[PDB]
Amino acid sequence: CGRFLRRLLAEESRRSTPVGRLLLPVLLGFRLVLLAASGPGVYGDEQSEFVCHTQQPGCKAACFDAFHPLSPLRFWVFQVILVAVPSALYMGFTLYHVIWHWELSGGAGSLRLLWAYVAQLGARLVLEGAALGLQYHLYGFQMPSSFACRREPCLGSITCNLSRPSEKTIFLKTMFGVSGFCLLFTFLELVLLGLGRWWRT
Amino acid sequence: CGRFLRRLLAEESRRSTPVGRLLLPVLLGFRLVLLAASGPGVYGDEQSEFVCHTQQPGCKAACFDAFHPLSPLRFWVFQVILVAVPSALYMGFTLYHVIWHWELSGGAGSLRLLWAYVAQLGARLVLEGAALGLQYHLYGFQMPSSFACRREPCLGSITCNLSRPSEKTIFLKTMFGVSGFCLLFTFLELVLLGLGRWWRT
Amino acid sequence: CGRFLRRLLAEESRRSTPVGRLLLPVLLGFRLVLLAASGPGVYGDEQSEFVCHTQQPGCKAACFDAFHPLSPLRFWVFQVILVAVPSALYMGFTLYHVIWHWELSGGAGSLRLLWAYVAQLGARLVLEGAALGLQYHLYGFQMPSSFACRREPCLGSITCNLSRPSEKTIFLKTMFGVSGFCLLFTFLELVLLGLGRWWRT
Amino acid sequence: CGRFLRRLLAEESRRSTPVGRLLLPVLLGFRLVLLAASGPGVYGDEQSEFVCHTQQPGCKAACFDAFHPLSPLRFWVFQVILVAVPSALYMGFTLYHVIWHWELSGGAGSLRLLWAYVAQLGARLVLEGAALGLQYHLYGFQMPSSFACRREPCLGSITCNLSRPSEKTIFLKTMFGVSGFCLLFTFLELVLLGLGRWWRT
Amino acid sequence: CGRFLRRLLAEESRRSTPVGRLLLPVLLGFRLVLLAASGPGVYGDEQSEFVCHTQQPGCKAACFDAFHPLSPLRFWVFQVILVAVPSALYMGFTLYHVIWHWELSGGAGSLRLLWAYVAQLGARLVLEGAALGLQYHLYGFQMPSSFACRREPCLGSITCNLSRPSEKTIFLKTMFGVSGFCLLFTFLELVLLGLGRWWRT
Amino acid sequence: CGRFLRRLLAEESRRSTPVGRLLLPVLLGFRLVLLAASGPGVYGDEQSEFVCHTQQPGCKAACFDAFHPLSPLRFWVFQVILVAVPSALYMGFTLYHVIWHWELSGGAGSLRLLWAYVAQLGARLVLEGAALGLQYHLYGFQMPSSFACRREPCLGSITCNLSRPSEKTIFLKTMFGVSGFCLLFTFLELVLLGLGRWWRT
Ligand SMILES: CCCCCCCCCCC(CCCCCCCCCC)(CO[C@H]1O[C@@H](CO)[C@H](O[C@@H]2O[C@@H](CO)[C@H](O)[C@@H](O)[C@@H]2O)[C@@H](O)[C@@H]1O)CO[C@H]1O[C@@H](CO)[C@H](O[C@@H]2O[C@@H](CO)[C@H](O)[C@@H](O)[C@@H]2O)[C@@H](O)[C@H]1O
Ligand SMILES: CCCCCCCCCCC(CCCCCCCCCC)(CO[C@H]1O[C@@H](CO)[C@H](O[C@@H]2O[C@@H](CO)[C@H](O)[C@@H](O)[C@@H]2O)[C@@H](O)[C@@H]1O)CO[C@H]1O[C@@H](CO)[C@H](O[C@@H]2O[C@@H](CO)[C@H](O)[C@@H](O)[C@@H]2O)[C@@H](O)[C@H]1O
Ligand SMILES: CCCCCCCCCCC(CCCCCCCCCC)(CO[C@H]1O[C@@H](CO)[C@H](O[C@@H]2O[C@@H](CO)[C@H](O)[C@@H](O)[C@@H]2O)[C@@H](O)[C@@H]1O)CO[C@H]1O[C@@H](CO)[C@H](O[C@@H]2O[C@@H](CO)[C@H](O)[C@@H](O)[C@@H]2O)[C@@H](O)[C@H]1O
Ligand SMILES: CCCCCCCCCCC(CCCCCCCCCC)(CO[C@H]1O[C@@H](CO)[C@H](O[C@@H]2O[C@@H](CO)[C@H](O)[C@@H](O)[C@@H]2O)[C@@H](O)[C@@H]1O)CO[C@H]1O[C@@H](CO)[C@H](O[C@@H]2O[C@@H](CO)[C@H](O)[C@@H](O)[C@@H]2O)[C@@H](O)[C@H]1O
Ligand SMILES: CCCCCCCCCCC(CCCCCCCCCC)(CO[C@H]1O[C@@H](CO)[C@H](O[C@@H]2O[C@@H](CO)[C@H](O)[C@@H](O)[C@@H]2O)[C@@H](O)[C@@H]1O)CO[C@H]1O[C@@H](CO)[C@H](O[C@@H]2O[C@@H](CO)[C@H](O)[C@@H](O)[C@@H]2O)[C@@H](O)[C@H]1O
Ligand SMILES: CCCCCCCCCCC(CCCCCCCCCC)(CO[C@H]1O[C@@H](CO)[C@H](O[C@@H]2O[C@@H](CO)[C@H](O)[C@@H](O)[C@@H]2O)[C@@H](O)[C@@H]1O)CO[C@H]1O[C@@H](CO)[C@H](O[C@@H]2O[C@@H](CO)[C@H](O)[C@@H](O)[C@@H]2O)[C@@H](O)[C@H]1O
Ligand SMILES: [Ca+2]
Ligand SMILES: [Ca+2]
Ligand SMILES: [Ca+2]
Ligand SMILES: [Ca+2]
Ligand SMILES: [Ca+2]
Ligand SMILES: [Ca+2]
Repeated sequence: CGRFLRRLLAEESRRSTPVGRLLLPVLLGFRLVLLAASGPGVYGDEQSEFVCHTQQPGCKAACFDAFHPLSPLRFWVFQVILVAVPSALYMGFTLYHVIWHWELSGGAGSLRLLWAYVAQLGARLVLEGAALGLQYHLYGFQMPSSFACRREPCLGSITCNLSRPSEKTIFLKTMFGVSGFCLLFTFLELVLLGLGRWWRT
Repeated sequence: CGRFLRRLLAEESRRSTPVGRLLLPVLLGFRLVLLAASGPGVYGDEQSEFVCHTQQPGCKAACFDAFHPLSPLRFWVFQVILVAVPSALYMGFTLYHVIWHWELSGGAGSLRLLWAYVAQLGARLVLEGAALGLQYHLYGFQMPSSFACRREPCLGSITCNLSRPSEKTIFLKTMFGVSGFCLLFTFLELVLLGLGRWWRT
Repeated sequence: CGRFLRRLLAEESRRSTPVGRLLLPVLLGFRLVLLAASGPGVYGDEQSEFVCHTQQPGCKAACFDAFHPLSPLRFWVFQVILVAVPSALYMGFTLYHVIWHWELSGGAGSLRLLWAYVAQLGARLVLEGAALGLQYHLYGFQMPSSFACRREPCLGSITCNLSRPSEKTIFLKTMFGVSGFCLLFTFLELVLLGLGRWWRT
Repeated sequence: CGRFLRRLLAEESRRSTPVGRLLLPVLLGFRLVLLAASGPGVYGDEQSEFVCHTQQPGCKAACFDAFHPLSPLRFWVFQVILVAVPSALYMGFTLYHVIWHWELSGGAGSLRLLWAYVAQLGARLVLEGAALGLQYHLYGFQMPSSFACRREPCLGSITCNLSRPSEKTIFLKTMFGVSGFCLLFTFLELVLLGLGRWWRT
Repeated sequence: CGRFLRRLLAEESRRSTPVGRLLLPVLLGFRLVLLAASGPGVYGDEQSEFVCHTQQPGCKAACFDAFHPLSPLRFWVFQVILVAVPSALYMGFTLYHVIWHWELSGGAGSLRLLWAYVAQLGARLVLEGAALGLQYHLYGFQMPSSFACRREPCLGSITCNLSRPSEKTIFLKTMFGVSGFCLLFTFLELVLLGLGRWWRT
Repeated sequence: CGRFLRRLLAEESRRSTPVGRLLLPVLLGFRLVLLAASGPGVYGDEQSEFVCHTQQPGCKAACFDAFHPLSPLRFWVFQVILVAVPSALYMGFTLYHVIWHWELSGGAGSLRLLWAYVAQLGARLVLEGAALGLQYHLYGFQMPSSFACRREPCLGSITCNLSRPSEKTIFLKTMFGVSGFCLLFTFLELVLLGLGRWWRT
């Protein structure tokens, strides 16, 4: 029915501010739609866009494995589903809380939902921060046009060339920014609930 | 229910004129359906449609990266999701405004929605205008049939040929026009709310 | 709810005859399903089905660009979305008209919807007629099996062969017919509303 | 609502027998699901499965165009949408008939729906019969393993070989049978309404 | 509505036992999801995975046509839609039975549904049994790694090799088992309704 | 309706703890979304990523069949549908239990649902445990970069190289972990219902 959904949305947004009510959900949906629409077009053909000037058998696969042990498309999919796990638990915890109290009325129980909201914001802050650092550690801010490889079974130094480095750099920097703003407004929502004075006392 | 949706549509369209109520939404949906249906068919195979008459390793990827640092398909996807961000915030701000005032009645509060409507039109005017200028700056109005390239690792001047320049020019000019009409009627909707006299006083 | 939809359909079909109530919508849906299901199978591989007997670099792309500056698949997609634009505006204009008059009652206002219905039929007649003429001007009624090309950078006269001309001719003639019947019954619906005597007086 | 749909189904099935109420709709859905699931797998790669033992330019496309001017996949799509056109008109004619008589009560009008039901069965009998004859005239009952071709620009007699003739013959015979049973039970439904005595008097 | 569906499910499951109420529907859905998800990955590229060591034109297509006149993917699609035909007729026969008796009350009629339930179980037993025997007759229990071919236009004995025989054998045996359990519990549901004593008297 | 679903969720979650109410469903959905989104990208092209340095006909297919008799993508699809079978039976058993007791009231019957919940957790523990052991037995924890093959029709020892071993090892270890946590919290949910004292007495 429609009177149950108006209670599910009003209870899940009673403690938050407009930063968590509107801005964060739109930022997280913006990131997902962008990855789904444009991601495969930029990084989907990474293996065929990696050309090494050699003929020894097995050398091209050894050099590509050293350059990228994990593709950005796999990294970003894992990020978006991990960050969604704390929110799925909180929405489920709110769903059953409304079902069971409907059946007795048509603070002590309303306060346990506040601790649940503070806890999933804290988990998201730690997950968003560790993902940004891992992203910088793996890929950096720029994708090169060449790559020098020295490994077995290659004999000597092998030079390999990449395709579309400018477009890949642009998409990389765009995702660092969208993720950086998600972290900032997750921290700001905690400050406005009173984290400034909690850490003091 | 159906009586809640009749209030959500009536409140979200109380301040607008027929230009913003009917014409703008149909223009923006028209642009999205056109890009989804025809876009990949015209620009999807840009890399394979770029033939350079050379044999040096790495030269074809260097010349294509100089010609297009960003494909039109990626540019237009970013435009349509950015312009949707101000409208998603306004529709969410209206959704919660209706939920909370249902629960007390079955100007001062109706006026804050007017400032929200004026503000997302202003943000869309700035986003639509900057996108048109960037589009003209990157691609122009015409797609050539040839391209001269002088860069490393290419030795000398390399001539490259493109496929389907007429069909690409037609689709480019069509999108500049659909976007140009979106900007005009976003400006006209502000004038009819009283922007002519606001800037005066 | 279900009592709102019974009013939306009854008001949007009060002035029309059975030609506009049943026959035109089925004809327009028939055209869309046919293009979606069979279109890509007949015209999707046009570029690979165009073989020119030459070896000069750049000549095959120059001759194909002269033969088809616009593919039929792109032309027909643009036709079906343009013709839908007048109907989307009329259905939206009817939606809000029902929402606002529900809220005061649970001719002068019913007559403005008649002018809106006459106006979108007139716009569709002009759009359907101009599209048929453009179709005949671009493609004709028959797709050839060969094509002579004389353009730069080709040296001399180049002969190119096409694949599946019979199946392409059949699909072309079928779409001219389905579109021709859409035009006829759009004109007949205006005559039955009284266009015969309007143009007289 | 759910009380409107119970009236839409009861009125659309008041005059029919169990042959038209259950058996015909299941037979027509069975044919559509079979074509969608298995059709592209059997006939989708017809062009690449047609090998001619020659080297003259243009000869392979001339011989394939003579063998199949229309693919079975295109023929069967056109059949299923044509046969659906009489049923879409009848269901629409019943929808508006229920909407307008709801609004006056919460034989002469019930009898006009009988003529509409008899008329769409008659149109389906003519469309189903003409399609079966056209199918036999175009393809037959068997798909060969070889094909002799004598046409320009081929010099002499050219022999071409086909792939998977057994699987194509099986799918062809299966569709003739499913369509043949659709025709039989469309004729039987007319006989049970009284066509035996109508043609007499 | 929701009170109509609670009657549609209660009437369609009044005569059955837990074997037909829960176990059979889950077994049949399990088979469909498995075929849709994994089937194309194992058998989709059968033609390209069939390598014959020859050069005569037309010999490879003649040998593959002898080995498989019907692919397992086409056989299993036909099985799952045939077995669904008796259940679609019974669910439709129950739908109209509930619609018409709602309209007179808000054994003799409840008993005709028992004969309908016994009859579709009997039809499914015959269809499931004939499909298992046909499957064993066509494919067996094992897919070989080689194949000897002696047919026109091949000159002599031709040896052909197959790819992935172990994975194909595993998927074949799995489907024989899932289908074998469907047959067993269709027979057991008839025994529990009283088939043991019916065949006696 | 919405009052029926609030009873279906309240009855299906009356006996469980928060471990089974929230955590297990989110873990199992997390695994499915990850396999659907990223799985084909990592393992989809396994056959083309397997290069053997030979020329004898039939040797490459013999060595690949020995290395992988079953792909991980097929193994993981079978795991997720098997583990879902006990939950589908329990949800169906709860659905009919609510339908039939609605129709008599608007412990002995509530206790039979407890045995059903304990039984599907036990079946899932056995299925999850046997799948983990089979996974370790088939693939291990690491995917190599090379493979030595000695089988007919290969003459001698053949060395084959694999592509992307690092990314495949990462995805393999990730799925062992997600499945290992599913097993742990299925065992913990039984302990909290009283399995510690049941096995004692
Ligand atoms: C109304 C006034 C408006 C004024 C606008 C000022 C703004 C300037 C825009 C700057 C920008 C916007 C990209 C769009 C991003 C949108 C974000 C959304 C993304 C979607 C999710 C494109 O702008 C450039 O476009 C060029 C087009 O070729 C122009 O070329 C000239 O003019 C043309 C004119 O027609 C002529 O035709 C053309 O012949 C001329 O040569 C340049 O003049 C112009 O600066 C990005 O600049 C890019 O520059 C390249 C250079 O190297 C960078 O490459 C880096 O170095 C490589 C070599 O070491 C490495 O190999 C590579 O690894 C690395 O990348 C890129 O990294 C990036 O920085
Ligand atoms: C009832 C009376 C109706 C009267 C109609 C008058 C209207 C005229 C229409 C004009 C238009 C409509 C395109 C449809 C757009 C729809 C928009 C929706 C888009 C979907 C989202 C096609 O019209 C042309 O079609 C030609 C077909 O080949 C005709 O060819 C002749 O007649 C045939 C007859 O059969 C014969 O067969 C055929 O052999 C004859 O040669 C021309 O006569 C005709 O003008 C576009 O014109 C195009 O011309 C080309 C020329 O160069 C332009 O190329 C440019 O220059 C290149 C070389 O430098 C560059 O390389 C290229 O980069 C650049 O592009 C294009 O840019 C574009 O301007
Ligand atoms: C129960 C009695 C029923 C009597 C039926 C009478 C009706 C006749 C039907 C006519 C029709 C229906 C197509 C279906 C359209 C459905 C529309 C829905 C479309 C789906 C959206 C096919 O009918 C033809 O089919 C042939 C099959 O090959 C038959 O071949 C013979 O018999 C076989 C017998 O088995 C033998 O096997 C076979 O060996 C025999 O050779 C012909 O006899 C028969 O006329 C179309 O005819 C076509 O003819 C070709 C000839 O050229 C036309 O080609 C044109 O010229 C080319 C060369 O210049 C150009 O290159 C090309 O550009 C151009 O096209 C086509 O344009 C088109 O006109
Ligand atoms: C429990 C007892 C059950 C008794 C069952 C009796 C029923 C017999 C079934 C008959 C049927 C069912 C197809 C399934 C249809 C399902 C419909 C649903 C479709 C899905 C929508 C397959 O049955 C055949 O299968 C063969 C497999 O190869 C068997 O081969 C042997 O035994 C194996 C044993 O293991 C050995 O392994 C194997 O080595 C042995 O050689 C045959 O013995 C058997 O008759 C179809 O028969 C087919 O035969 C071929 C012959 O030519 C026909 O080819 C035609 O001629 C060509 C050459 O001129 C042309 O080129 C071609 O154009 C044309 O086609 C086909 O047209 C078709 O008639
Ligand atoms: C915790 C204790 C748990 C104990 C577990 C005991 C259970 C044993 C499992 C048995 C099974 C499970 C398949 C999963 C089925 C899941 C069903 C769901 C399907 C999804 C819908 C795989 O198990 C095998 O896997 C091998 C992996 O290569 C192992 O190889 C060794 O150990 C590795 C260790 O690491 C080393 O690495 C590796 O180097 C070692 O060589 C074997 O030891 C092991 O038996 C299937 O066995 C298979 O064997 C092959 C042999 O031929 C059969 O091939 C047949 O003959 C061919 C040649 O004539 C034909 O050409 C072919 O046509 C035909 O097929 C197959 O038919 C099938 O029978
Ligand atoms: C803010 C501080 C944060 C500190 C972070 C510390 C954490 C360290 C992370 C470790 C990790 C995270 C992978 C992400 C997993 C996410 C899980 C979700 C999955 C999605 C579902 C990547 O981390 C490595 O990335 C390298 C990038 O190349 C770096 O390279 C250097 O630095 C660069 C710097 O720029 C330079 O550019 C670059 O030139 C430098 O060379 C390394 O320094 C770094 O350790 C995985 O490590 C991997 O190492 C390889 C080595 O062999 C392992 O290969 C194994 O051996 C092969 C040869 O025998 C076998 O062939 C192969 O079979 C086997 O695999 C892998 O197995 C795996 O263990
Ligand atoms: Ca680029
Ligand atoms: Ca063109
Ligand atoms: Ca043809
Ligand atoms: Ca075959
Ligand atoms: Ca295998
Ligand atoms: Ca890797």
